Amino acid sequence: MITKTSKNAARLKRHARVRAKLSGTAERPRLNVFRSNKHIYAQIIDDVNGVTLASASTLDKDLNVESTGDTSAATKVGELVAKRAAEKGISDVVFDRGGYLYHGRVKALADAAREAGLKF
Amino acid sequence: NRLKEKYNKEIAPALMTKFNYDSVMQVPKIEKIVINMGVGDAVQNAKAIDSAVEELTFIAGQKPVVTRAKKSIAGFRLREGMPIGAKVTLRGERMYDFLDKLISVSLPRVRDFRGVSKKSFDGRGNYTLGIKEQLIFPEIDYDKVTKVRGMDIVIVTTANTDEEARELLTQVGMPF
Amino acid sequence: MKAGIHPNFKKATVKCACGNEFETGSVKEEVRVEICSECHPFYTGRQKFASADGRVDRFNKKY
Amino acid sequence: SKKGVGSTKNGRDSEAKRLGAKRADGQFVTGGSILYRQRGTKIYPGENVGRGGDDTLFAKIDGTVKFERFGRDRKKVSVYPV
Amino acid sequence: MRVNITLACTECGERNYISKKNKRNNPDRVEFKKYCPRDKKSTLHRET
Amino acid sequence: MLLPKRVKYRREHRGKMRGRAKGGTEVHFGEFGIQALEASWITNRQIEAARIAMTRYMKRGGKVWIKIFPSKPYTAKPLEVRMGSGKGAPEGWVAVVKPGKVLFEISGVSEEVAREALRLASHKLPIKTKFVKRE
RNA sequence: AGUCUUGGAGGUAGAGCACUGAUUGGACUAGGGGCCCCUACCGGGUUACCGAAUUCAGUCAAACUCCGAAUGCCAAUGACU
RNA sequence: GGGGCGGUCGCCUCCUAAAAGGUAACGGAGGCGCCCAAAGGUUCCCUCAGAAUGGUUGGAAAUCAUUCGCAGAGUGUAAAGGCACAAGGGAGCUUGACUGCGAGACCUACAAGUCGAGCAGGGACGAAAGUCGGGCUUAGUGAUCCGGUGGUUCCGCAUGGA
RNA sequence: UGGUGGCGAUAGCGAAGAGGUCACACCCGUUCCCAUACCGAACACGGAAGUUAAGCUCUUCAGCGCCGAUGGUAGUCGGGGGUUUCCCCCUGUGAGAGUAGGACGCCGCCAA
RNA sequence: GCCGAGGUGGUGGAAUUGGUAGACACGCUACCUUGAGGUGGUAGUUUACGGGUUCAAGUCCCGUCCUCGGUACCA
Repeated sequence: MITKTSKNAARLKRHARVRAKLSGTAERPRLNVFRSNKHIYAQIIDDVNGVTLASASTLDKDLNVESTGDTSAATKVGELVAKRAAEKGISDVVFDRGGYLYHGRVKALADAAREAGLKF
Repeated sequence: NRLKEKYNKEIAPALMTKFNYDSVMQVPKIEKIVINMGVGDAVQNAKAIDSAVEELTFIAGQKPVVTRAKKSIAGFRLREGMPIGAKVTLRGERMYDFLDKLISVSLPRVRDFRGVSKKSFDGRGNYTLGIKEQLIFPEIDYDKVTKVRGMDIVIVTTANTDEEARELLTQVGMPF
Repeated sequence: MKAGIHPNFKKATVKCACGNEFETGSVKEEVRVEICSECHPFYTGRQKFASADGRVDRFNKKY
Repeated sequence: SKKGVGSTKNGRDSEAKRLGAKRADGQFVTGGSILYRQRGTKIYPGENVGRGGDDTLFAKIDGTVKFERFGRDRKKVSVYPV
Repeated sequence: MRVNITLACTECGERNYISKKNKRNNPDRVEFKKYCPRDKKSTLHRET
Repeated sequence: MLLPKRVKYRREHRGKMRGRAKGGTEVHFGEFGIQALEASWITNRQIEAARIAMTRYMKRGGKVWIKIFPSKPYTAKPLEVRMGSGKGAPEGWVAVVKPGKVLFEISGVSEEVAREALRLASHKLPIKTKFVKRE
């Protein structure tokens, strides 16, 4: 037969482990990360209102990159996250690595947001 | 290398037009090969674990895990732990290399060899070879053999029903 | 793959005493074989030696 | 007649420990005050309620107390302010 | 058997701590770094 | 000697006999049955004697169908012993019979033989009982 | 303090078998005997002689609960008294 | 349920116990006078028992894959309560099995017992958020007096010491 | 379409269908970061040869699961009566089981 | 039924977890010696049971069966 569960099913489980201990409160919004094969995506979510405040994706035809899935694409979308988080002034944020490691594209996002000025 | 190309070129059109699949991805592929060892003298022979930590590293260079018993059994004088049996899982290039070792080189050396059983499929599409002599493919070296402890090979396809795993493993080269 | 744990793998030029060669990847760089598949007589249909030998006694009346 | 058999073997018993609700719903409740003595988690901590080392539910802030429910079949203490 | 253990400091020599250990599962003299309130820092302690 | 093979707790409370029976109030396994109009404890020996009287009068029973089983044990201290010092040792097994409970049934046998068979069963029971047809 | 309204905690009486124990019968059912046949206890041939586990249908429980009262209890909220 | 005998004397869990809490009897059952330097902390991972099949010696049942299995397993240990977002399993790194405390609560005749956000000092893990003042909660223990040991800007029978 | 949340599976399971240029995925490899008590399965690092078969969505439907009345009953607060190990009556209350039925998604936010 | 005690080879019986079909004294078997016996000399046969704990079990632990005795109905 042999069947395997998806990346997405275990990813949502491994994310739901993460979700028990950090949420999108007032003045610490939750900075979420989704990791597609061809792009990467990052939202800044209030969990009290259920509303994402700012957003940035590599699915942006403005300010594009070539590889779109590289760690440099993740660094550019992390500085775009922080740039939209600077235009609407939250200034302090809590990083949700969403069921992943803190290793590659996620760590590139996080390091880019820490450099650009989001205080995790 | 050679069995992958054999599989793709000869098998995938032939099996695809033999079982009339609605997509290229429904064609079964051998996903993994699990080599059970099943040495239960670890209790009674404290050194014996190194046997098939010695041997199965030579059988396939992926080192097997010294696996532990998950439940205490009083009739076997055994508590949880006291590790029992080795285990290789296999996917990559060495696995088509391993079936190349089994089909073309090893299975002649079974000293009482006949048609290995048709009735060794579980009802889902997976197969096991039950081996009684641990020296079949020429690396095993009678010189370096004292304990005769055989082997269980678990060839695991992606087949959804059973007889198309039958028609896979006949075409790869397993005789029956 | 873990380094320092597994033994090596080179392209085994598996031979046979019938001369048939085959290519795998093993621990041994080269493997000498005494009986391959194409050498083994069961794969080659009804064999010469053992099928000519395995005739049961034809009730030896002859004399 | 008095024929002797003894040995009850079952005299003893432990001291009653007072598990259960110590405060009610809609009760004004200061900080640090025990809301629910239990064993296990018969009732979970919700908002502004912490679970202790002996898994008692205590209030972290001042405010009223609500015993809501955790959805399927499961309860919850939560303390809200005014 | 299980023994009561004092864990005297090395920077101060002061005792400051007690926990228990085996004489069989821990036959050697055990050492940890704990907080010495005379030294006001983390300090390696020592069974005495 | 109907006996449960194993019981968790060999010494139980005596319980209370109130309300009707939960179930078995109607005959559905047999054709003709016997209900209890009152409540009691029926021991092993009453089911023995009643069932033996049933079997001896029917002389070839279709089915006999005993619905009550002696699950509850009753204990008793030995003779001439003072009160206290523990609960007494268990002596017997009892089926609790609430009112309106079909005790025995009969199948495959005509109505008059079933009447007289359940009558010989009924005179071994402490209860007032009545005959019950299938409805 | 009482009562009305309102919110809660708690799982008994009842009921039910969804756990845990008990347990009635039918259907099948690996298997254990016994009649034996020869016979390397090997292969069997039978029985209305017992049957582990499956299923349907029924029972029962202070230390059984998928459920769950009336009350009592803790409150707040106003209302009177 | 006279006294003696037997049995018991302290602590924990269930039932009695009557849907808050409590509640007795020489009522029904059981446990305790510990264990663990990881069986603690944190971080990152991940899921159990059985059954049906395929499998030497492997047996009814070790280990293996393979489907079905939101729960029987597991939870150091009685029993209850609880747990698959793990409290159950792994591995790394570790010593918070910290010091001074502690608003406020539960419990209770007292003596005691339990919970405690938070603060400061110093750390552990973590990128951070954070979590950590032992273990999954409740047992695993006893007052004072008198002595021992260690340390202390304490006293020291006129003064300096003792 | 994709991500993310709240709502008690009325969300589920199971059965039969449909969709891919974008989008999520299946896939193709490990040269470095990382990893696997075994292993590129996973986790990571990359890519785009093909793949709608699977996840994923999107339809139906009541086979298991779930929610679920009204009535009637058991029980019971209070009052009363009797031959009182129990039973009956009255005022109020009122299950559980069984049902008629509801249901194979509602509601937000963001990006295309 | 309750309490207390022991259940080994044909026999009586020691053995603080560490090698016992038996280690110790008798029987028993095969041989030798003697005319043939006896004595004498040589060699030889799983711990009441079932299930654990343990690297190791007669022993430590949980249950079943038997026998001695005390403690009862009755004669």
